[PDB]
Amino acid sequence: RLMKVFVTRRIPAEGRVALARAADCEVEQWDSDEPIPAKELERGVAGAHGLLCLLSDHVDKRILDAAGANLKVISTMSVGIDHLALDEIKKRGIRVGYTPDVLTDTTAELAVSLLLTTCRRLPEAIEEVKNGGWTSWKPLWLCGYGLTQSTVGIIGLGRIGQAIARRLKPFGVQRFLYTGRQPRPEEAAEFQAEFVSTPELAAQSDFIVVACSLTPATEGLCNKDFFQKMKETAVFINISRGDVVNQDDLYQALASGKIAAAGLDVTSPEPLPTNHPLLTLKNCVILPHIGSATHRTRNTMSLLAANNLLAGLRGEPMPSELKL
Amino acid sequence: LMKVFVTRRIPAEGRVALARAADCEVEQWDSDEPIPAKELERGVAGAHGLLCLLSDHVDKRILDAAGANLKVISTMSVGIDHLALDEIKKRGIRVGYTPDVLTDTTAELAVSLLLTTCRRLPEAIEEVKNGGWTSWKPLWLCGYGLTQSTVGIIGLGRIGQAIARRLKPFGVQRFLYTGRQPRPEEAAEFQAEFVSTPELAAQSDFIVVACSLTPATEGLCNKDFFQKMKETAVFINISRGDVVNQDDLYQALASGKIAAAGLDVTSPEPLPTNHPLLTLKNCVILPHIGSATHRTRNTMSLLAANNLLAGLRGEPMPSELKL
Ligand SMILES: NC(=O)C1=CN([C@@H]2O[C@H](COP(=O)(O)OP(=O)(O)OC[C@H]3O[C@@H](n4cnc5c(N)ncnc54)[C@H](OP(=O)(O)O)[C@@H]3O)[C@@H](O)[C@H]2O)C=CC1
Ligand SMILES: NC(=O)C1=CN([C@@H]2O[C@H](COP(=O)(O)OP(=O)(O)OC[C@H]3O[C@@H](n4cnc5c(N)ncnc54)[C@H](OP(=O)(O)O)[C@@H]3O)[C@@H](O)[C@H]2O)C=CC1
Repeated sequence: RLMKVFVTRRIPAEGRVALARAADCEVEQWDSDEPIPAKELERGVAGAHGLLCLLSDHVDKRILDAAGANLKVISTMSVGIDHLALDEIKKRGIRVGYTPDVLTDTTAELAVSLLLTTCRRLPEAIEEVKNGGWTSWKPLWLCGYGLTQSTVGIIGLGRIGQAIARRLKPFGVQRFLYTGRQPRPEEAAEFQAEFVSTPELAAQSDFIVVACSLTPATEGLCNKDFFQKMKETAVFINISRGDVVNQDDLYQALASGKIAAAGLDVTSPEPLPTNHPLLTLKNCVILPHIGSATHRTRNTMSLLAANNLLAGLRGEPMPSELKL
Repeated sequence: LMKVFVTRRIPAEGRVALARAADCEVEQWDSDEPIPAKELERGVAGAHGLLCLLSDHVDKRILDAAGANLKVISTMSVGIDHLALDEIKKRGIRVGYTPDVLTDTTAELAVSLLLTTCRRLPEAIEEVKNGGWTSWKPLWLCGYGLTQSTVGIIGLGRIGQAIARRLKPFGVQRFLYTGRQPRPEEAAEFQAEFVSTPELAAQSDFIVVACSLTPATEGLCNKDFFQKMKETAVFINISRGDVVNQDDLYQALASGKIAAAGLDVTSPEPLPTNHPLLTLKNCVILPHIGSATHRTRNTMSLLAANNLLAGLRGEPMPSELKL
């Protein structure tokens, strides 16, 4: 009576071993580092009891139907959940596992890394070395934007947004602002952060860091209108989802001098075509969605995803279940 | 009128200070490019005051060029290893430099570099532009975290302290440091342990060098340093080029003896574009941009000018170097 499990990719070893040991399961896997096409996904999920997927696998009505009534648990190796058809998943009584907390510190780290390479202009500095542009120490050359006495606006002061604030505080940040559905005064206290409106966040911040979820509410949030309320000297950082940022409005505002610079960990689509105008701008840094990328973290998420699925398979509590 | 030579275009505020001085005759190297030693010797002849950069070589020949008039040298920098201090002392010439005003900015850059290096941002940046990016991937571009790490700081001075303070909320579990002498009061903020240099290499997951360049720091970071470091560790230098044995570093990185290196300084500066370290994907090199924010740089310009003026008029200087 072996439950079928499908894994949509080669995952870190700790998660792969935990599945392999599950003697009540047979594990079928997409043996590749490359994304599984949708029709190969539809083929592999057929009659699966459990699905172990990733943030870039689109788990829509099409693949839930391809799977049929066997499917009881979908374990995603990510904290983001927007790639999942939650309404349809709910309707069918299927359990969801995801990976919060476990990747928080690492992602916060990556966000501050990105904010700092962008704000201190490291990539064009690097290139001035390689291309022969460097001729000496120069007093007014490659001057960037410093965090001392600065105001930091965070859109979405969740666990990752809190961990980012905590990492920027010792940099001499004067004032923390934040935006969202409701205040979090218990959370914000640590930073003496102020709850403000989006327009006030834009007008007042030297640094804007977006660390919210993708919802209907957050889709297209940072558009022309937003970059226009921003300071000309401000730096814009997005580590959330690509669809939060209008990329045409971003390019324009970067190209026209409406903001100083931006660093993106996330894009629309992913990958961004090497062709994209964003990639031609020297005041734009784009990273390939590496927020949670250290082995230890990815090992930890992989094991968490495994254990979510196995418990979900056995009718047990999950280490980290997403409810309803 | 006291004669002044300025070896470069300095940021406005400081240049303004010098243009508003009625007691002074100011000559500038009117350029963003460094002064030939030959032009510097001509430039400084007769000068009472020299306002100079960390990259000008103020040796015997330039002091002798300048002559007995020379009363103040004011450098737009904190480092002083480009001044022949022994000769300056004995000639009784006063020195100005720029401590403190650049401490926060430089620490900021050093953590910038450590993070760009250890989270592999360059490699990442180019996987994007060169079409290597194909999806999100669980085992790809994984770097080295600060959580539960050991950071060794070589030189827990002003900047080394501002560095550790910025590193602490990243979850560092342990700070070690070394130097000539412990600094117990300053060490305490980080609970840092003073250890030898071999022990600091052996234990540290991340190594930051924020020391001054002296005869005893010179070539400190060499083959045997790199040999005792963890094969997983990351090496950052923001001090001076000459603290590092560059060949040993190249050798170490190319053979996997350490994980990677971020450098804000090299030997010589600029590093030639075909140099061996520029062929390694695990080596990040920045063009000595530690103090590069406009606001820090103007404050430096203004300091360097006021230190000069004050010396020229026999007054106490905002920041004099004690010789
Ligand atoms: N770059 C990377 O590799 C990674 C990226 N991420 C992304 O970042 C997100 C971080 O989530 P995490 O902190 O773990 O969990 P959280 O749910 O706590 O973070 C989401 C935040 O978004 C806020 N938010 C929701 N709607 C809005 C809105 N309309 N305007 C402003 N803020 C809003 C929420 O606050 P409120 O409800 O009060 O509005 C909350 O603070 C993930 O959902 C994921 O998409 C996560 C991990 C790694
Ligand atoms: N990349 C850049 O733009 C910048 C580079 N610099 C460089 O950084 C240096 C530090 O400046 P700052 O902190 O303001 O000056 P400090 O005078 O405070 O010097 C810092 C440290 O050098 C240390 N030192 C001397 N010898 C050794 C050694 N044997 N081993 C370990 N440490 C040693 C001192 O420690 P101890 O006496 O106990 O040995 C002190 O901790 C400057 O001298 C300059 O060369 C500075 C600013 C910007």
